[PDB]
Amino acid sequence: GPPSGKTYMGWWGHMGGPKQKGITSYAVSPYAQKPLQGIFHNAVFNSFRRFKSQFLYVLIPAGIYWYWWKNGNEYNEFLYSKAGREELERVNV
Amino acid sequence: EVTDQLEDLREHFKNTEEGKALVHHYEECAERVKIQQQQPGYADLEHKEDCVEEFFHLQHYLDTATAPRLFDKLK
Amino acid sequence: SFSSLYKTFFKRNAVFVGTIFAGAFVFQTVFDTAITSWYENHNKGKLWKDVKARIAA
Amino acid sequence: MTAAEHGLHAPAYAWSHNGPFETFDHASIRRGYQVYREVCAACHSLDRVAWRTLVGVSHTNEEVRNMAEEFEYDDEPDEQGNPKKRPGKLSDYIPGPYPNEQAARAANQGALPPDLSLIVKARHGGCDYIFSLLTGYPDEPPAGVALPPGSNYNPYFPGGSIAMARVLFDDMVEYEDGTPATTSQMAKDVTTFLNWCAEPEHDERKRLGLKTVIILSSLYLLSIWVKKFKWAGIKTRKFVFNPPKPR
Amino acid sequence: MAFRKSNVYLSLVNSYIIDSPQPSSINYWWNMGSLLGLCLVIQIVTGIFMAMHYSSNIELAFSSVEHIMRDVHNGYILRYLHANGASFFFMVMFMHMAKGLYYGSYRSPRVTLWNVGVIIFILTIATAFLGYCCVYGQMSHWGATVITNLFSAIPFVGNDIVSWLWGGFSVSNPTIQRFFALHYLVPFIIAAMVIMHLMALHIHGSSNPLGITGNLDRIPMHSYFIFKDLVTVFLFMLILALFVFYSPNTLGHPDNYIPGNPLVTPASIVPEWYLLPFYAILRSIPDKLLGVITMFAAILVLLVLPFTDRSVVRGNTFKVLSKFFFFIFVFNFVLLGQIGACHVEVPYVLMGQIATFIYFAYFLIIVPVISTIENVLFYIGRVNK
Ligand SMILES: CCCCCCCCCCCCCCCC(=O)OC[C@H](COP(=O)(O)OCCN)OC(=O)CCCCCCCCCCCCCCC
Ligand code: HEC
Ligand code: HEM
Ligand code: HEM
Ligand SMILES: COc1c(O)c(C)c(C/C=C(/C)CC/C=C(\C)CC/C=C(\C)CC/C=C(\C)CC/C=C(\C)CCC=C(C)C)c(O)c1OC
Repeated sequence: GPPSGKTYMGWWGHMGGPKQKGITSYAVSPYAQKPLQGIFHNAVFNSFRRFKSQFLYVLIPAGIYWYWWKNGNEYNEFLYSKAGREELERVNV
Repeated sequence: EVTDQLEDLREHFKNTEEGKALVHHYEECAERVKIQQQQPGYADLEHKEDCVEEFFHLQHYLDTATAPRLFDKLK
Repeated sequence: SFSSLYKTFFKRNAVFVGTIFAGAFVFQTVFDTAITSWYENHNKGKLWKDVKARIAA
Repeated sequence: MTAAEHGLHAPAYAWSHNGPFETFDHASIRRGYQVYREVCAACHSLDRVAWRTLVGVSHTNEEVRNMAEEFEYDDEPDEQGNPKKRPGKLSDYIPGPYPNEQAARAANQGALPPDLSLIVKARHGGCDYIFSLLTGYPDEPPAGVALPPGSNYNPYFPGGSIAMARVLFDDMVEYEDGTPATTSQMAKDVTTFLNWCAEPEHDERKRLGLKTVIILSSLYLLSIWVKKFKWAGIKTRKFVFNPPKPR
Repeated sequence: MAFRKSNVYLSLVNSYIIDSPQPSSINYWWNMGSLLGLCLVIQIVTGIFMAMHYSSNIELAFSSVEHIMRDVHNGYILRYLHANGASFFFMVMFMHMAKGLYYGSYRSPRVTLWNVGVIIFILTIATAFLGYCCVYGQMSHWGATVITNLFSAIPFVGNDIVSWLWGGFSVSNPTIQRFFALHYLVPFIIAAMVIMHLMALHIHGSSNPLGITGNLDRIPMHSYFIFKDLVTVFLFMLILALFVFYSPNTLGHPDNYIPGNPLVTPASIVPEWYLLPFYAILRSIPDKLLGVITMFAAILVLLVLPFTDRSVVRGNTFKVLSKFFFFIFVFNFVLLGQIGACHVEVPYVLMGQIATFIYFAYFLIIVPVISTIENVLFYIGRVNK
């Protein structure tokens, strides 16, 4: 088979990153550990940290688009009622 | 002997304080129409007022009161 | 002992796989029977069998 | 649009088949068929329901045999090719009151009564809409409305005017089990029967959903433990940096 | 070498799902791709077994679906699995496309991978539309009428294209048998374009939530992400089983249980829920030709993204303003669907016209302007000049 072009990923042994020198890693066998260590602690304290950092980027846009929706629903209901017949003719016509 | 359970239940909640308010408001609409249908010009005036909205407000109230209780009187 | 338990069921994959299959056969029949029994008992008096015998009195 | 042309929203009743562990009340199904045959069947059809599907649900095998044998069905032509007729059998379908649509509109002031095999599933509201429509005919139309001739008033019908008149009146059917047949009792029974016509798999579907959810929930919990066990070495892993000497 | 690396067929399996080097930092949002593969298998298998009992004649199409529910053993399970499975197909795909929009997966090295995904999105929309028409209810017949009538706005040749598509003068028997044959074929084109999707991903690999290179720390696919994909696979079937056995008609329309009638308009006509956002964009332009063109633009503007992003960092993880305006676009999309299921009333007409403007202004105005501002803030916030 012919060769291919130049990519930004290789395989095992020639992955294509910088030369590494001075870093050491340690690990323990999974058969000698407790898989469920700290689940109760993380479910409350870690969960509170994650929520507190991102909840402002989601709720503010959501509340803006929900207030817009409710204000448009009430206006339409008032327009097609008996008390809104003076406005329905002056807008839709 | 046994009559319509829904009819007997609807006549009960129509006599409560909240019910008598919605009943009294519907009758005020009927009189405004019962006298406006006997004038020269009502045969053709394009916009003819009705009392559907007042009927809807009262009918909705009896439905919330009677729906949770009706099926316990049946079989 | 825990050594004898490993040596009988967990050392050879053939015994491990055969045990899983034989445990799935037993679970299959028992799980079905216990589910209909609870389901029928929760709806006593509403089944055709219940009403058929009542009108047969 | 206005609330008049929308139609009044039906309330919520406490049906006995509501709930993840609940089935149909088969005594109301049996009673509901009697209401259909004596009141509904004069103008509505059930052509998607076969005679055999009633056996073991609300009637015995012998009862359904005698019910179907009261109608005449077309047979194969004889040796000379002339047409023939035969009594019904368990493999047939429930016949309707009219031969074609022109006949139906002629007997109903030009309006067509719909088929009632999927009517519960084809309306927004389900059982709550059928019950409210059958018991929601006021003795008087609200002051102001002008009904076209030959039409009745019902607040639950979109638009207000409906071509079907009130058909349920107290003590018009004599139940065999002694239940007092009132307007509300008959409207409740015929709605349960029509719901079984639309969803004849309701009882066995809910029993299969119990087994499926129980088994699938266990597997989801077991796979969380297995994933955390296989990832234990990577989750607890340490790195130390000691800068190399210049060379 | 090992037999899994030397064999001609096993080496393609080993290189893709066993020894593939994956970054160690990818979270559960990187699990939607494997879920979309399971959705496609579910739809093909249930469709084939249902097609053994189906008739495409316009006089028998509706009754053949009712025959499957009642007479075929476990036939209602197949039908509710196929109908609800298609709804879950678009749920995952919407989240799959928003993951790559948040993490900048469309940027320079992987533009070809992004472009193939847009083609898969177009084909899947067509496949779902064609299968909805095959039921032949009141919403499928009248939905097909409005959709196919928009091609008549093309100049000169517009009216002839509609007749060729219909096979006649309106939506009739030639149309319904036409659509079932195409509904059988297009899913196989999707399966062939999914293989091209994986080929373009293998050249540079996946990205990571941090947005930087992952060549310094990799773990093999097998036994690390095989079991992490199994976690969301079991959760996926649990939620699907809830909708199939306990609420099978919550995501549908009740008017599709009324057999198709060309003589009675079914009041409001709307498509399925996942096509509603694009239905509202079409209705916002008071012109048939211009309004139709804008509807396919909404899918083609996704190709402009790799060139209007002027940021030197890939992703929104460390960007303050880009994170805020990303969720404005997301909830703008949800509001567009709500307008699509509404009537043509006084407030809702202007609401959908402004929300249409925000949809297009996000790619062409908001992203270029915001990304240049953040580049300066990163610079002047640490340089001592
Ligand atoms: C309705 C029918 C469905 C559609 C038809 C299906 C078939 C059409 C082919 C798909 C369209 C091309 C993808 C867009 C590419 C793009 O836009 O990206 C742009 C890339 C850029 O390439 P670059 O990054 O290397 O250089 C950067 C320099 N610009 O140009 C291409 O890749 C050209 C590829 C064309 C190859 C022709 C297709 C031959 C397919 C044979 C392979 C069979 C695979 C095995 C079977 C699965
Ligand atoms: C005996 C109980 C009975 C039930 C239950 C019943 N019918 Fe009807 N029905 C009609 C007609 C005509 C319509 C169509 C109304 C319309 O389109 O305005 C209709 C409509 C309906 C509808 C449709 C409601 C809707 O929202 O479209 C239902 C459900 C229904 N009938 C059920 C003639 C009848 C007649 C003949 C007088 C009788 C008897 C009759 N119907 C008896 C019954
Ligand atoms: C049936 C349809 C599809 C299938 C089966 C599929 C499959 C996959 C898989 C398995 C992955 C790798 C795993 C992952 O990232 O979660 C992936 C990645 C990706 N897909 Fe898809 N995909 C589909 C549709 C799409 C669509 C519609 C788009 C965009 C419009 C898209 C764009 C991408 C991108 C950009 C990536 C790489 C993201 C990254 O790794 O950071 N795909 N796809
Ligand atoms: C990605 C693949 C597919 C998707 C997204 C899809 C989508 C759909 C949808 C949305 C419906 C409407 C069903 C309803 O609303 O009740 C439908 C119906 C149908 N589809 Fe598919 N489909 C796919 C593949 C297939 C295949 C491969 C076949 C046949 C080989 C098939 C056969 C059918 C049939 C027979 C119906 C009849 C209506 C029904 O049974 O509900 N589908 N499809
Ligand atoms: C976790 O790793 C994975 C991964 O494992 C997979 C699979 C995928 C998915 C990748 C794909 C390319 C999808 C694969 C699927 C397809 C391309 C399409 C699937 C095709 C089919 C299901 C067709 C098969 C159909 C049949 C067998 C017909 C059934 C009918 C029968 C048997 C008739 C009965 C027979 C007789 C004689 C009566 C991933 O994306 C992925 O993440 C990287």
